[PDB]
Amino acid sequence: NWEHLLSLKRQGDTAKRLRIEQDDTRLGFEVDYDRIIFSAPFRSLQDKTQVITDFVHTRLTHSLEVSVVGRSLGRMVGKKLLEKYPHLEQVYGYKFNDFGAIVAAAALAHDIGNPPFGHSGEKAIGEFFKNGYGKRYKDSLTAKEYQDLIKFEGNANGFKVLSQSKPGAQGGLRLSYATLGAFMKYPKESLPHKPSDHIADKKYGFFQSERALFEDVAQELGLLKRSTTDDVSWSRHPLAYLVEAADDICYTIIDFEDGINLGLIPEEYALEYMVKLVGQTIDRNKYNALQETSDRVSYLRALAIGTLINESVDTFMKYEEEILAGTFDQSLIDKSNYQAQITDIINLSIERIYNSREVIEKEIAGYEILSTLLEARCRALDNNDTHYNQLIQQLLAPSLYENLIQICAEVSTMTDGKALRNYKKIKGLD
Amino acid sequence: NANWEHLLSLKRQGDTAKRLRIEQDDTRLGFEVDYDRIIFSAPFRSLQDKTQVITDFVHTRLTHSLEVSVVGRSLGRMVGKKLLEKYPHLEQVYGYKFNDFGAIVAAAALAHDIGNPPFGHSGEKAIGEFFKNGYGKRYKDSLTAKEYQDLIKFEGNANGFKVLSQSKPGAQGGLRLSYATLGAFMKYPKESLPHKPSDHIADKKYGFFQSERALFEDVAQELGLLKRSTTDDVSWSRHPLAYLVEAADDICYTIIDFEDGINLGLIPEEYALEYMVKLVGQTIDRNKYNALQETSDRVSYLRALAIGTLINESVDTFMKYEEEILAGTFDQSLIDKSNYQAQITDIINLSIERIYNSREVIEKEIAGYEILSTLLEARCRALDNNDTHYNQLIQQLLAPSLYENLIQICAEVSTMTDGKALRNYKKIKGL
Ligand SMILES: [Mn+2]
Ligand SMILES: [Mn+2]
Repeated sequence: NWEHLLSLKRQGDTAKRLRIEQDDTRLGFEVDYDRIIFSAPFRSLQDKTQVITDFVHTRLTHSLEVSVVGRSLGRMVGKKLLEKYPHLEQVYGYKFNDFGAIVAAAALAHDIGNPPFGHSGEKAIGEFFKNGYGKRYKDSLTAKEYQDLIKFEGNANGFKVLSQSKPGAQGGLRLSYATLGAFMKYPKESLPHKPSDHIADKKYGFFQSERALFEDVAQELGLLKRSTTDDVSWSRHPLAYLVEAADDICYTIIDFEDGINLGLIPEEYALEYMVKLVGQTIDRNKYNALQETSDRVSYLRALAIGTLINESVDTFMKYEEEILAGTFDQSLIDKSNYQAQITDIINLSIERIYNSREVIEKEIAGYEILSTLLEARCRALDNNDTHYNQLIQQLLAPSLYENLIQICAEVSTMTDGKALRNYKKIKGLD
Repeated sequence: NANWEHLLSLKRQGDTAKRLRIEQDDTRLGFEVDYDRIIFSAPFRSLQDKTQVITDFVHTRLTHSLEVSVVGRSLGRMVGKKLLEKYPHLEQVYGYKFNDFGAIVAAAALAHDIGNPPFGHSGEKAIGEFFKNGYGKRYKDSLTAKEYQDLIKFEGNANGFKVLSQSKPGAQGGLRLSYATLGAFMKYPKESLPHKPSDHIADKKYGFFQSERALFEDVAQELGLLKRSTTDDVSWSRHPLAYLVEAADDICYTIIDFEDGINLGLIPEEYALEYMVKLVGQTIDRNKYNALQETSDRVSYLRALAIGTLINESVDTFMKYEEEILAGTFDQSLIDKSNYQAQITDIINLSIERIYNSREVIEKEIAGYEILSTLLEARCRALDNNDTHYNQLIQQLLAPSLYENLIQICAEVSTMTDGKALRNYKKIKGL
């Protein structure tokens, strides 16, 4: 039921929270958004770079733009869901802005747990425990606990960041269970690894240390079981599809916009790649009167995102029943009529942005930086008596699995600067 | 009308007797020795640390000068062989050989950038701006109209001529290049005034400072260059070989600026074949081109071919208008008559839009104005009050007739490496 998928429950609650009795000015889904804005992990995205270190393409702005596109998807789908299921409003008190707030909040947080240097940074963490120093702990861990480490996922670390208990602060940000369900693109544990080619099975979404929490979330939401073994898996909260579409749309279109502004993509290619996405709404005469490259391409970007938002709303509603029953197999953007153009855009970005010498140089440097910090923390964990390892603990961080996963969580959330600075000190270089 | 027997003079400054070509040792031929004198000279060596517009560390003025001198040697060899067919007595009676023309063009071309200030034509303009509106405006009423014009329109070509010929104690005549080489060096045989008397390319700039006028008068008289004016404002018709030095330079900066910009990313690689297909298609091996897997290899194949095409045509243009050049009645450059002027123009235009107006280049030239002004001001203030403790410090640091002093300060600031210039500038400024 959509009634259960829209849970306002917060972790530790002993009583049901009913939608009809909420204060409109203090609606739990919108409180969630505010809690994220003011959280220290979201603020740290100011000093985190998406791919190009130009200092004006942060992960903060990306997260903001994804949440704006999310609220728009949530509002429009919300309005149509309330027309399809009128009891949801007339009896339970839901409003279309509710679905915008849930999608907006989970999208705002989607990037929050990811390590620096993108996918290279996840792979360096994993390689540290698969083949580097962290190999030694394998025999002291369960198969799923070790799999958390060798296949470290920033999505799962995001879930940990949002919900981690600390003294005086149990339950992290304590977001609504609907918001956490809309956050979880991959509602499975680290094993079994990729049991199918379903998008929800391409990674996993929570570490073992958050397993008990997501169990409580999935039971409250009423997510459909995808496993009846001790390897737990569930079908995605419907709104998670909208969070994913917001991110899909922004990375595809805005990465391209960035590449052109940066010079990595010749501006001559702008209209060729965008014409199908914008061709019926573009005011060509206004496009030609624009005098700056950055204005022409942001005009194209707004047209394309508009096109892809309207279509994604319509794809969600064409497949809503399948999504509610956990039988939908793809992403919304996979069903797009512009799939081929989207793929050409993404491939051009891989060729001209992600495989440029500057980006490659950053990732190679990232591997050493993270590998160094992980070894410094893990040796300090093994022999915490020596003077050097007392110092290492005071500089970076003032059960074995709980310890190792916390070290990954902490190295992962370090800003680009502090990582490079602490790495520089450990290696002596300035 | 000029005579090829006098235009090929082996005279060096101060010579008391004539140098006949027949009497030369071919192992120590005057024109070839000119090339070595340049290679080994301090001003040429300093081009190692003098960057062009782009500072990739592998785009130097030494490489440009080298490649211009190579293309120049080819131009002069091929024209030289055709000139000896037309005028056989030059070999039968005077003993000239076609490699002589190759050597003259090659030595003049090699030296053509030797006197330019750093930072391009922006460097020249920073110096002029200094004397036109900066601290150096104060000298206007103590200089002649033409001494002041030398300064406010300071010209790297004219500074070049000074570098090659400047007398010093124990070194009369500078490098003492052959007069034929000095004649081919001089793309603009005129004084600083009058400014742009005509639209001829030879009238666009000027070629020698007042301090060097008497010197070029000697060169022009010996070569027998044709007097283009006798109004007390001296100018001559260009030595014919000067058109080839110019053509070699024109060819290289047109094609190799394009290549460089493609390699640096500033010009999409697609434009390479698009602007160059007319210039290469009669000579390109398509099979070879489509096998080359690296962009740098493809565009340098195209560049080698485009340059070959333009050398061959430039030789033809010279030989066609040879009699008009000898009469001083040829009004254009060799490249202005090329049948690829449409293609050359589009190349030059794209290079300007994507390279010369790129943000990196604009930035380097703006900082150059500040670096050159600061050095010129420290030098001129030290000249004006040599008595203060500071100006005596400045004198020990930067340099251990009023017009001669000012032009020498200009020559010295202009010939500084980018390293010494920036380091000395930073020192003056406390950085
Ligand atoms: Mn994202
Ligand atoms: Mn040149």
